[PDB]
Amino acid sequence: MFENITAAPADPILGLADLFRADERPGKINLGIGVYKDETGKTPVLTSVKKAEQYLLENETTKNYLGIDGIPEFGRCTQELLFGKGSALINDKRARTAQTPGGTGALRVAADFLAKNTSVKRVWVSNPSWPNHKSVFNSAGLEVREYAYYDAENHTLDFDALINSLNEAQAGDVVLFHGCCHNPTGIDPTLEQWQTLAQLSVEKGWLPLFDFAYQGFARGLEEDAEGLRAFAAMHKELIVASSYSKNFGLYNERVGACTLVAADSETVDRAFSQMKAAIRANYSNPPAHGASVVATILSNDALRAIWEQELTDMRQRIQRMRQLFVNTLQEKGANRDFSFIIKQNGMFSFSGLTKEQVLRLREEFGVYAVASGRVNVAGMTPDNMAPLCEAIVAVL
Amino acid sequence: MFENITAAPADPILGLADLFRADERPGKINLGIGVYKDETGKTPVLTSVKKAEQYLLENETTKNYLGIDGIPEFGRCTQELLFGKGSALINDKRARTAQTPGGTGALRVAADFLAKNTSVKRVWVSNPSWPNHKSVFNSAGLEVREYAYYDAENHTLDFDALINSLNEAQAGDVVLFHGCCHNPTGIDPTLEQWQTLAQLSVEKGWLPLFDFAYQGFARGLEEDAEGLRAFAAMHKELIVASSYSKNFGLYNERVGACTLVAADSETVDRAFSQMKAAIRANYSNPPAHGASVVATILSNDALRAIWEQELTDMRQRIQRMRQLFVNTLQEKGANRDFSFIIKQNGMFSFSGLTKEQVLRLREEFGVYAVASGRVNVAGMTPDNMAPLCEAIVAVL
Ligand SMILES: Cc1ncc(COP(=O)(O)O)c(CNc2csc(C(=O)O)c2)c1O
Ligand SMILES: Cc1ncc(COP(=O)(O)O)c(CNc2csc(C(=O)O)c2)c1O
Repeated sequence: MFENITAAPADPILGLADLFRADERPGKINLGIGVYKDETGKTPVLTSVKKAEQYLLENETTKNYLGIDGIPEFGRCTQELLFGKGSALINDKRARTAQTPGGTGALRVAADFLAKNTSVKRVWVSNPSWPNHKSVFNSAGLEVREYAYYDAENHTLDFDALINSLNEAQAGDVVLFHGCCHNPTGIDPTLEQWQTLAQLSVEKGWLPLFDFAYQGFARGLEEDAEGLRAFAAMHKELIVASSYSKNFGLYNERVGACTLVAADSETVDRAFSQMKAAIRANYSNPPAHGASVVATILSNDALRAIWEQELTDMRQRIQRMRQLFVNTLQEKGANRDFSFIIKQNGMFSFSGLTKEQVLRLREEFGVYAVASGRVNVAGMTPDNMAPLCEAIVAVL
Repeated sequence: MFENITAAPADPILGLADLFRADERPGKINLGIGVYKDETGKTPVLTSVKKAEQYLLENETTKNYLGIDGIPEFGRCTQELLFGKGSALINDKRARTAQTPGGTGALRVAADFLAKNTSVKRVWVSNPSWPNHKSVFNSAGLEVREYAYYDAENHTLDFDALINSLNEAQAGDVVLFHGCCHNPTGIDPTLEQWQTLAQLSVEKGWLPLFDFAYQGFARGLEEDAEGLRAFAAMHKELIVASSYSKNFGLYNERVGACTLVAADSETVDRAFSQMKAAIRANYSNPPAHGASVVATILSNDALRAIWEQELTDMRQRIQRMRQLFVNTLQEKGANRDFSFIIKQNGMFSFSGLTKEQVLRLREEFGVYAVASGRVNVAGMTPDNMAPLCEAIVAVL
């Protein structure tokens, strides 16, 4: 049965990772990492999370299965984060949330739900996007089409090209939007651009699918949800796949949410019954530990305040690195405009380097980024900035 | 998009659960539960698990993502449990294990892997089985066909009927076997019957899929793997979906494994690359907490000994309840042979009651089982046995 199976395309993440590992050189630098790192180059467990985990160890009396949609408090806190306390969406009971194994799990549950229960055949994704989007939707039998996004000349959102591309989208197609901190570009629509897109989506009959993996990493929790909320104000229906992997530092505990919104409570409950069926046939019910940590923190004033500050600290360190990168490149004699880096949001940006410059950086200088030239600004520290920038200047 | 969606068939588990909840009566009894309960009617966190969780709280320094296939130690310990220390399968590097979100996750990963990478179109499942098997395989686009299993007259394995049914299975079909503690019947093949099935499967070209959710609950860890090991001795290829939900009491942490076996290391590695692709497009990588608890326990002599005894205690309490049930039914004047209950393995048995007797038990006596008459023997206690049995006698 297995003798003729073709190997999966080689894992570029493992990577990357393996080549970085094997590199004998000082002072090698990894900007290809997917996770947040602090100023010491570590990805520690958040203090709020450790406190929550201690509480759970002390207080949990069973590991009995959660419901298919997971911890109710988790769902409520999630909806509040997404839509705002006192949202009409929430008051009108138009939203249902399933706790899922990560944002990826939320995307797959959405995909399976759509493939099995609706006429959706096609999902529109930005060019570029997170490479796993295509894999996830294709796995559910959905076609993926790309829309223009990145102005490679100006390092900005090519809004005209985006709108032009999306004209080929038919009524009943899904359009995927990154809520904030677009991956890989860090380029997000302005609020006005979100409002234009929201209006257009209603007119064209698109089903919006928001992917929210970085809430809090651009400007702040509420500010980062403005785009979603602009859509939510205009649409009867949408889906949000969110993740707590980066903003709680809970990567390996697999904590995310799939939130379904419909015109009213009867309709969302009916649709959600099929989303739960989709979950039941996949992993049955979701993993408690990470989601319980999130619910414990979000629902406690003390823990929530500690967590919010920890998230603020991450957001701010990333901003400081964006600034330090631009200043240091100028001071190492780059003699080119990198100001776009200051304006971009979240851990990721395109450096504007070509695939060959990126390969050169890896081979000659032991500086590691992904082929598109995307770099994780959180892999940067005050200590590694000067060598990093000297290497980049050298390949310009 | 959502206005015309048909509701999923009503959840019979929630159930059941809700009706039991709402019942005003003493002394209501729930034999429809899916989990183990102790003599006090609780499903506590195992002491070995609490000790492991304390260790992890103390020692974990990151929540950085696991690899797609999860914790390496977990995979190694899993393979040892399944195949035995010093298994040729292990020595020859013929097996690869992905840590998954529960046994259900392992079954879905197997299903997706098979649907996408092989000519498999059909999975053979016992009549009866766990109702979610059909849902999981159908979700991946695989047809499910049933084979005869339960001799409703004799409360035994209808081996002749089983073999006859499975003659309709074509070469290249998957045949699902419950490793031990068949759900719902508690009726398992004898070792000789397993050996006959292993020979037949080779001859007919079936791909065996073992579902192992109850290792340790029949006779013991090694004894319960005899069937699997008989197949493993005969086959180049097989898949095992295992779960640690019941034997570690880790239900809600979603801890299982999908183990792929092929003729040699080159072939299994190549095939496993596509199993990892299947995982990546589903939930990306698996939840650490539960699997880390399992790996911590299994790989430490002290914790493993505590856990093994806890599992033994569960196994033995279930056996004592099977015995007490049969004795108490006789002493309440049932006047019918229930000896089959003593011989059956694990938490579940068919009582031999009809769907209407089961409904009567619920409505008139507040005793709750599933419609097929399956009962969870672990819902039985010395304290509730007499009323339970008086109710059953009353509906005979
Ligand atoms: C756009 C987008 N969508 C979904 C996800 C899924 O988050 P989790 O599955 O980790 O919760 C993520 C985060 N997962 C991720 C891990 S490394 C990475 C990267 O681009 O380097 C991304 C994301 O960036
Ligand atoms: C035959 C079989 N296959 C797979 C599973 C999956 O185990 P987890 O997904 O819970 O790890 C299980 C256990 N899941 C389960 C929860 S309640 C239940 C029942 O029949 O009542 C079964 C099983 O009995």
